[PDB]
Amino acid sequence: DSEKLKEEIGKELEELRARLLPHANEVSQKIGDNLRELQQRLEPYADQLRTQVNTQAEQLRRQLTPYAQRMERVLRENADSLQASLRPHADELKAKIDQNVEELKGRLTPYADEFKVKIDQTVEELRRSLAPYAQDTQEKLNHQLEGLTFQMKKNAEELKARISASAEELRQRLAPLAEDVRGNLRGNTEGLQKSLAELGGHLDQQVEEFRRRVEPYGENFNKALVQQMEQLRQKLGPH
Amino acid sequence: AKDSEKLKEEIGKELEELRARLLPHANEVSQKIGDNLRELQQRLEPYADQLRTQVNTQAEQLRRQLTPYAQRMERVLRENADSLQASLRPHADELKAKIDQNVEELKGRLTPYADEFKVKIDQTVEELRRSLAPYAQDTQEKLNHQLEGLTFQMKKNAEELKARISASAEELRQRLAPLAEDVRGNLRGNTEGLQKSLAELGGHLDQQVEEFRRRVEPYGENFNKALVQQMEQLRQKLGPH
Repeated sequence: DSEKLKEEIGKELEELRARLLPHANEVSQKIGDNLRELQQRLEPYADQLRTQVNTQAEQLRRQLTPYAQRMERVLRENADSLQASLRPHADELKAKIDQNVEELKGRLTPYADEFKVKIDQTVEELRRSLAPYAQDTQEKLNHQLEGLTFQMKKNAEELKARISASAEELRQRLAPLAEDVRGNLRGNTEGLQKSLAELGGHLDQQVEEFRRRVEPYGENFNKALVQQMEQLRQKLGPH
Repeated sequence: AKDSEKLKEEIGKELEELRARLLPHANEVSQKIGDNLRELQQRLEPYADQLRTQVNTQAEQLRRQLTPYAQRMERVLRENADSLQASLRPHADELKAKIDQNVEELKGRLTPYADEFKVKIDQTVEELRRSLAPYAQDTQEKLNHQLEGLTFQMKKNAEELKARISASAEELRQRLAPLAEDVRGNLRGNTEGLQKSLAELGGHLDQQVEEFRRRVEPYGENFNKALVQQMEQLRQKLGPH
């Protein structure tokens, strides 16, 4: 089948060779000549195929390379544009932390001041109710009551000071969170996103620390003033 | 030591004197102080209560005022990511399209050479037949058949060259297309990410194009070699030994 149709090729070639046998040298020479002519004919095309491989591969690069170049440029321009768009909001956050901590402070300190008013009102009434019992030694009564007014008001001033010092600690704890976000405008989008996704949580933790610390103050000082007045009652009253 | 007791008795010396004056009324005075202490509590209470409330209300207001900044910055960041994706997508789509279009242009400019080899084979074999015919008289049919067989074997090598050029242009296409696909997949949701694929893109295109160029460059000479060996085989078979 397949082996027989290979023998036929050999057989026929052997027969052609047998016919050409008396001219084997001439025939070998004519084949050698045609082989050189083949090489000469194929040569410019074999050479140009190699050149065209290099020319085409080069053309394909010159055509495709501008796309990566254009996309690299869009990416850089965008990163600049993003930074320019984000910076104003990052500066406004930093500014609002400071402005809102002062507003918080300013809405809390009036209470400490109002305590000073209620101390004055109460001591003046105490003086009026104690005056009939010390009509000749009113100087001593006044001095002792002025002394009490001072001691009581010093507690109201301490409340105001502790509120202010705690609002300031809150400011010094919130400001770095705004700096961290601002520092990440320069750098990776992931770093910026992590600081932005975590910002709210970190603000809460710090605000909660302030609220936890300042919340007891009002009741604490109310009891302090009461102790002061109760101390006077026990000192001046019966044994 | 123990002189704190001495110091404590010096400070309240005037208070001891005020007490000595109030002594006959100690009960009345204690009562009037107790009354004022209740009035004090009553007066301080709403402010002490409101201070506690306001601490909570203000701390909450600070939180609500600062939160929109992280929210606005997240919005600027997403609007930008949308804008970047919309700016990059046209170029990303055009790169994908040009890879395919330019690989076909490349293929179509290289295959004509293998076809031209088929022309040069025909010309050469026809000349070989003309130069061998005087020696094979009454045997032209054996000569022609053997030369047709040689023409076929030689042209099958030219057709293999055309096939290898096409298969290599296709390997180049299958190596360049994923680079465009990878970029096209990183346009949004991954920036670390897209920044890496974009910065590396040009370099990766070059490496693949160079691999094609390096593989296909020897082909022409290799095939030329093969045709020569075929004609040399005929010379050795038909010649003296």
